[PDB]
Amino acid sequence: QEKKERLLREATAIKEGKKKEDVSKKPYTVKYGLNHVVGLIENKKASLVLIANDVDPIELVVFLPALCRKMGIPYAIIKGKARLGTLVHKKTAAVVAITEVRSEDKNELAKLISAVKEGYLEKVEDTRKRWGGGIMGFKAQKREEKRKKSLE
Amino acid sequence: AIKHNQQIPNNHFRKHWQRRVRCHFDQPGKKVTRRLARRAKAAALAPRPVDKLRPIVRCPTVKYNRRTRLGRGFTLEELKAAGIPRLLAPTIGIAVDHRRKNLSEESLAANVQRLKDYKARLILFPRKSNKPKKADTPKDQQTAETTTSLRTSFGVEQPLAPGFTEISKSEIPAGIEGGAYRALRKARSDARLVGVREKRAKEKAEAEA
Amino acid sequence: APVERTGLIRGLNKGHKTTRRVLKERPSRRKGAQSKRTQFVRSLIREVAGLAPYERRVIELLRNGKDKRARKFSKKKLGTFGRAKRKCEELQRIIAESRRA
Amino acid sequence: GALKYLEELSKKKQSDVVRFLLRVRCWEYRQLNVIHRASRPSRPDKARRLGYKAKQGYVIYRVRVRRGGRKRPVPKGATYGKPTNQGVNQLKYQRSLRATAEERVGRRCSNLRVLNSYWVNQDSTYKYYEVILVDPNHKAIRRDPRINWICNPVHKHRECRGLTSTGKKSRGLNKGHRFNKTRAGRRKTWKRHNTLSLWRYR
RNA sequence: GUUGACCUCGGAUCAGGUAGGAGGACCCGCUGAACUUAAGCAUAUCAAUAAGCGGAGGAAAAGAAACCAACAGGGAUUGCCCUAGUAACGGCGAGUGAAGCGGCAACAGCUCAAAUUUGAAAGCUGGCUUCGGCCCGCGUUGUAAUUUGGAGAGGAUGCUU
RNA sequence: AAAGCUCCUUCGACGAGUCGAGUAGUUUGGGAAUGCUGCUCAAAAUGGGAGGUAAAUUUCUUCUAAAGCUAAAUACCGGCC
Ligand SMILES: [Mg+2]
Ligand SMILES: [Mg+2]
Ligand SMILES: [Mg+2]
Ligand SMILES: [Mg+2]
Ligand SMILES: [Mg+2]
Ligand SMILES: [Mg+2]
Ligand SMILES: [Mg+2]
Ligand SMILES: [Mg+2]
Ligand SMILES: [Mg+2]
Ligand SMILES: [Mg+2]
Ligand SMILES: [Mg+2]
Ligand SMILES: [Mg+2]
Ligand SMILES: [Mg+2]
Ligand SMILES: [Mg+2]
Ligand SMILES: [Mg+2]
Ligand SMILES: [Mg+2]
Ligand SMILES: [Mg+2]
Ligand SMILES: [Mg+2]
Ligand SMILES: [Mg+2]
Ligand SMILES: [Mg+2]
Ligand SMILES: [Mg+2]
Ligand SMILES: [Mg+2]
Ligand SMILES: [Mg+2]
Ligand SMILES: [Mg+2]
Ligand SMILES: [Mg+2]
Ligand SMILES: [Mg+2]
Ligand SMILES: [Mg+2]
Ligand SMILES: [Mg+2]
Ligand SMILES: [Mg+2]
Ligand SMILES: [Mg+2]
Ligand SMILES: [Mg+2]
Ligand SMILES: [Mg+2]
Ligand SMILES: [Mg+2]
Repeated sequence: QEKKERLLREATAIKEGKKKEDVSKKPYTVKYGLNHVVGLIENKKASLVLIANDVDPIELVVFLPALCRKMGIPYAIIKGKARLGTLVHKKTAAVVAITEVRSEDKNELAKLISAVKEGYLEKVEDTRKRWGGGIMGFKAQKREEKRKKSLE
Repeated sequence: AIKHNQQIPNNHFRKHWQRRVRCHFDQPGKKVTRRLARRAKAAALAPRPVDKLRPIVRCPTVKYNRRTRLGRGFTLEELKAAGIPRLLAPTIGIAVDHRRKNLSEESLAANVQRLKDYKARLILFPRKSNKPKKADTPKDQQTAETTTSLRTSFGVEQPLAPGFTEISKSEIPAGIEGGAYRALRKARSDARLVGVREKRAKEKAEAEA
Repeated sequence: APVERTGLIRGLNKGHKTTRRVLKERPSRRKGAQSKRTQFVRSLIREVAGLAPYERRVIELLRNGKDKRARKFSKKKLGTFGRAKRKCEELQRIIAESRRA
Repeated sequence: GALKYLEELSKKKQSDVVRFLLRVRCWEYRQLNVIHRASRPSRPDKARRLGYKAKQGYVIYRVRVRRGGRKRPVPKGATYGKPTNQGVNQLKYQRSLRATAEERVGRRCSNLRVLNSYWVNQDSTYKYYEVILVDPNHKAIRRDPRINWICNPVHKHRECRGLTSTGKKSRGLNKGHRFNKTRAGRRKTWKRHNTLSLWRYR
């Protein structure tokens, strides 16, 4: 509906003879789509990246943290592929990037980037390098606990 | 079972050859059908020639090296030199071959001249009669004796070089110093011994250190 | 014109005399050329994925080991000596970068 | 685009990450049915490369097929003829396991046209493929000149006639001297070579 | 906390569709003999045939080079003539056996993956509609436009369509 | 708006259990292995395939696989005339 209204007012503008992009202004919006986001961080236009933690084929996003680290762009693995989807008016998004914000919340963007950095990346700097656990089942864990307790 | 002085028979009829015999009682009927198809397609291409313009091409091997014939199509370089756009060439009766190259100025120039003659003889009708453009024939030179067979009107003028030529005496070229037979022997020997001589020369050069 | 033919068959530079022109490279001939993004993508993917078991074996035979053994093992794994030597060069580059990082 | 990264990653089938993903997905596919609909391609880059599109009318089916050669199905191994024909065990099927997978998926989904297929996993006893199929009766397919060629009757059961990629590989359809016997069709070429041509004016 | 999303997986005589069988001379594959010839016979031959199985059309198939070549270079596919009973294969026995070039018939070229539209998913199915559009759904795990190596993308530049 | 041409520094993405190798079977005129298939190993980036004798080394030539569509000339008297 917003796009239809914008197109209608642009139509009135160029029917009046005033050129397009005079009635409308430059849009600031969050960036989505996997290929689009990947290109944005490759060209360093992305200021912050949020990668869904539950991408069915992790391959599609398994390289994204490494790509963001290589390109020096702050990233965060966030919970909710469906959450990103409903943020972006789709079913799923699987990746989201913010590049530019308006001046009224450039300070909010800076605060969010700093908070994400110092509260996610610095803590996961070491845990991201280790292998995923080979955690056993409940009964196996109890058996090992009993074995260790009997030994000691 | 041979019985006399016979050439040893090798007739390959030990399979069931009768199952795959191809007679040709339909040769005249097929010719009639071919003529009818040719007439129909010529009528469909009403003012245009029935074929596409082809370039001159030299046959590959050392046999047939001496003869030229018609090729598949003109190269991009030939079209560019003749000034005919690549997308415009196939729509005006010119065959285009994108995978052939012009390794020699002689073939390039011959095909360029061929294309230029064709363009000079081309009559281009406007897309709409009531508004001709600057690239079309302006309705006055649009009437002339045309050709409908580019394979004959633009054939290979001489596939082979002229086998006979007269020159005045004292213009006879001097022979190869050692003779043609010796020259051929020397060239053969050099080709045979190029590698052995090379390895011997490098060995003698490196023997000092 | 690369080289002018001798105008006679049966020779070192045999062939009919034609003025051979040099021509611009066709785009097909570029197939093996390297590109910026391809290099970037391949390096990032190598960092993400790591090494294969046979590559690790070759690296172990290469550093503190035997080059003839590495060559023989690489040829056995890949099937071709050219591929084996290219792989050995790549793993030598990997070893040098890791050791001088 | 991320599909270039996916293509590069798929080459590293011996790496730890790809090996782990392959092992887990092999277990899952083995637990599933021999043939089953797959909601989305597990190899998006491979599917898009082979022609898959993310629109209505495109279907992915996952199929596993038994592995190994083709034992001759004769009773008690007794072939009745000359010793050169006594082989039973080390004989090989002339088509591919990929072709068998495509044929079985086509039989399962007769109403669709097998567009292509690709390897997704391997096992000691099974090979796993994903088959891209197209609906020739869907309007989204019938209206698209990029794909609606498959709606024509000449493309019924391409996988059965050997017209898919694996069929074109098995049939020897390549240019050059190495494919003299199979360039234009092996049986057709043999018939041409063994036909005796007799004209009127011999 | 429940509902609510989305991810898989299901039900329904749900709405709309589709497949089977026939025919099978010719066509595309699979599978596959033995009689016979070798004056016996086992490799071989018959034959990459008959029988068996699957799948199409008016033609099918093939097809726009990861080709041929080695030349002064040819230039998608198919078919005829020739190459040629040749190169080669073969208890080198019986026997088998192509291809390039060359002449001709007919000629037709193309589109996807791999790029960010990112100043606007611009794309599509279904339903309603006076015809202006509306709604749901698909789709960002990518539907349109652009590009396919013969290039192209980015810039200049003046003509042209 | 869209489209072609003339010049240009630069850039120039190009298909993976795929190629290739080994082995086995079959097939081919294809002979230290012509194609196909099974199993095992398993690529690269002027890389790769081919260049009809196996191998190492050095050159050269030629194309650009592992995705797809496409009249005609060709077969066929099975079907209807
Ligand atoms: Mg008989
Ligand atoms: Mg769907
Ligand atoms: Mg019996
Ligand atoms: Mg026998
Ligand atoms: Mg006679
Ligand atoms: Mg119903
Ligand atoms: Mg039904
Ligand atoms: Mg049927
Ligand atoms: Mg006998
Ligand atoms: Mg007898
Ligand atoms: Mg007997
Ligand atoms: Mg045979
Ligand atoms: Mg039969
Ligand atoms: Mg016809
Ligand atoms: Mg067809
Ligand atoms: Mg091409
Ligand atoms: Mg050439
Ligand atoms: Mg040809
Ligand atoms: Mg043999
Ligand atoms: Mg034979
Ligand atoms: Mg010819
Ligand atoms: Mg509609
Ligand atoms: Mg390609
Ligand atoms: Mg292979
Ligand atoms: Mg090979
Ligand atoms: Mg093999
Ligand atoms: Mg073998
Ligand atoms: Mg067989
Ligand atoms: Mg063999
Ligand atoms: Mg050689
Ligand atoms: Mg292909
Ligand atoms: Mg192709
Ligand atoms: Mg086809």
